[PDB]
Amino acid sequence: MAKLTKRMRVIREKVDATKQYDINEAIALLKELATAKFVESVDVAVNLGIDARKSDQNVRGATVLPHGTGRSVRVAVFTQGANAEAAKAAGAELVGMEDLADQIKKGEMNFDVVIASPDAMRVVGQLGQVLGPRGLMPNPKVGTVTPNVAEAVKNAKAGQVRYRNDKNGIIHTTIGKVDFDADKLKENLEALLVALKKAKPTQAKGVYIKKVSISTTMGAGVAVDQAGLSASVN
Amino acid sequence: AKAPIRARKRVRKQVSDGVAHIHASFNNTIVTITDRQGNALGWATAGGSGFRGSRKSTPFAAQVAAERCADAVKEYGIKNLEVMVKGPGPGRESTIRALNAAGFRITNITDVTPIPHNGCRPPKKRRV
RNA sequence: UGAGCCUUGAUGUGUAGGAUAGGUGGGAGGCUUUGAAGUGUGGACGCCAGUCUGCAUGGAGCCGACCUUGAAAUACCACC
Repeated sequence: MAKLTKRMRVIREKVDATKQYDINEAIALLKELATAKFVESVDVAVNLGIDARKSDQNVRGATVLPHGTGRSVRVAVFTQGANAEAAKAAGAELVGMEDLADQIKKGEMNFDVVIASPDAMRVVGQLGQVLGPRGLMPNPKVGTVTPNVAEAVKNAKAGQVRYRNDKNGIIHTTIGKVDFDADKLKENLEALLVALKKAKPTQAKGVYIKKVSISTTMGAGVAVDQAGLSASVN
Repeated sequence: AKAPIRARKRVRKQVSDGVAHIHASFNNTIVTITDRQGNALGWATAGGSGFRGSRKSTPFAAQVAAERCADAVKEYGIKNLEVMVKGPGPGRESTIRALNAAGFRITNITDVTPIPHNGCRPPKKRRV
């Protein structure tokens, strides 16, 4: 559902409501509100019926989607304990902790996963920082980290996403490109809906999915009906 | 928004003007700043500054009552006073001197002791 | 006349900086009605140099990442 601000305005004469479409018309519309000259990466926004505010009671995990996401497969790893070179060789572009924090925040921002080991997470968020808290960074608190960095990067290069939420009903995850057909889009959504159900916390609802939307990079969002076996709009 | 200032940048009223009413009493001195309609905004005393009857009745105790009363109204954004005084006590100019020296601007000083046409029989101290 | 949950407008706490790193997660220079950029200036925010915001304004144009405040970043999306 589109938002207007001073900072990108090209979307206003390309979308015109905060409205929900079936997915077979939402992706048709998302191709108009695309604002970049290059074909953009597309995200879902997955809103949830979860009532957790404690990190351990929120959703946490990762998964691999059947189809691509337009993401680069440049992959970054925070580490000072785990196998750095085995991670780099598994297809990570960047490894470090003092100046990886700068490397991830330059060039192209299209990471599939920015990983930490729990060996490094101290200096990722708590006493030290490496991006500031934002989704792009591995979460200082929840399980989004492993000391098996060399596995985590090899999963990431498969087009794996990362999911968690904290005080608000948001998992954002990349799901396709804006050129997509609605079945490819629905099929990555159905892959992720399995993966939030398999990594579901006790404090989430029966009606686990509140709303789902689809959103392009420079461009706006619009909303979709789909959540399959968990939609509130059914 | 940044993180907030170390000492305030702002103040919630700015009515500019008021009257310091002093009751320089025979045993004490009481100072109260009031808005121009006479609704009192804050006050302080001689006696509350650690003094009994025997010391609270002095122009030095009164001098301090004026400073605590100047502080009492700081938030109402008054700075301009005129002054009214009553009672036999000596809290009548040392008070004003320390009132003006606590960041206010005095412009007039006027008496408001009520005087009779003979009146009623007076109170007695030392059986006088 | 008191309070909350939420949606939204305004607003963003980890401090400072020229200034405005709430979280979570993604991501990067873009037009056909409009303009941000940036200058000027009212508003807001605040640190006194600026940004956030609207208008004059550019409208084949433009803000990142370099640089910098800092333990750490900063086009710009979506969600709560």
